[PDB]
Amino acid sequence: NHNLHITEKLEVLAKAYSVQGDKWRALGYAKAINALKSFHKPVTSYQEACSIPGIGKRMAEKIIEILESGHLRKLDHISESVPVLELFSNIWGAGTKTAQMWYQQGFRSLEDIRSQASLTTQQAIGLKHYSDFLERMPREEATEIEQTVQKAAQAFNSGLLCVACGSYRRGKATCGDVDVLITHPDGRSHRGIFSRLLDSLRQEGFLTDDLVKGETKYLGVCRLPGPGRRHRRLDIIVVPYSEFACALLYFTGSAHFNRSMRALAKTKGMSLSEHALSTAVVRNTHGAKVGPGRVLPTPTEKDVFRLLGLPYREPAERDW
DNA sequence: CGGCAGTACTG
DNA sequence: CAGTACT
DNA sequence: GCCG
Ligand SMILES: [Mg+2]
Ligand code: NA
Ligand code: NA
Ligand code: NA
Ligand code: NA
Repeated sequence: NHNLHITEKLEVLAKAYSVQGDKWRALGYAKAINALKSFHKPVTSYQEACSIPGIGKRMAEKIIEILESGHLRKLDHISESVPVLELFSNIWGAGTKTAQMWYQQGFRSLEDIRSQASLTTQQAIGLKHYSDFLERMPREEATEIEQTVQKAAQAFNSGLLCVACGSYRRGKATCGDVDVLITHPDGRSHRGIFSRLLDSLRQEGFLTDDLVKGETKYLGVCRLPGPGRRHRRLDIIVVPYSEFACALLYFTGSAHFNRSMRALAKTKGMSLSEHALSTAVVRNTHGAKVGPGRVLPTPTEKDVFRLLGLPYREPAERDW
């Protein structure tokens, strides 16, 4: 990154807007920051600033203040609440609205939350694992977790296919969590497996707590056996084989990659989700779907790219 | 002016 | 529903 | 915040 001296300070403002609930402005900042992180050359002129897609006048104005002054004055006026709101919204299950409410109620520390806050079931689990859930794990450990799930799944039905997606499949050296996709080529045998699979994973103590237990998605907490192990977040999704490619594409991400691909699909009169790529999507002036299109056949990830007019990108080059 | 991705889950 | 979360 |  040729512009750390710029993006480092912009990340601070971005985070501030984010934890305070100003999501669209934070989005703008996030996008400008990626753009600036990707520019070969350091940004040396306002005129060059506006050159970058994702940098407007307001953003160029700021980047010149830093290159001239070495600082950004707006940093000095960020509300004193922001570190506390960040502290609180790093509890899994608590977002900006809950953090703001706890702040308004006078809470300032996790000890305050522990002793005085009303916590949802999910938030109590998040609090219990506060430090662990902020740690990334070695990808070698994500491998062990994926293998644990696969062996438990295969025990019931040999034919079940299990794949660790997310940052793991994008090849990263560390992973925030483990994202396992499960399906079955027969197109039928995936149904109703969660009961048995999850019960199997609790049997000898691997699954330690459940956060979400839906018909298609599980989000929870696991810990491998032995000493020196931390609790890790584990997501599992079970999908029909006909949706495998789009589920794989969604679950591999990155998030910003997914949002860019879906935005592209919308421009082309199409819609892309975890379930399918659809064409002839009828929308309103609000950008929202009011009429459903036709599902297009997408046997492989490459097919999704092709139908969108894009060259195929391996998971490693989706790390946006 | 107004979208900024599209979806699942919780209570 | 609003909130939070997933990529 | 940015952009069509
Ligand atoms: Mg992940
Ligand atoms: Na620009
Ligand atoms: Na949170
Ligand atoms: Na009190
Ligand atoms: Na995940």
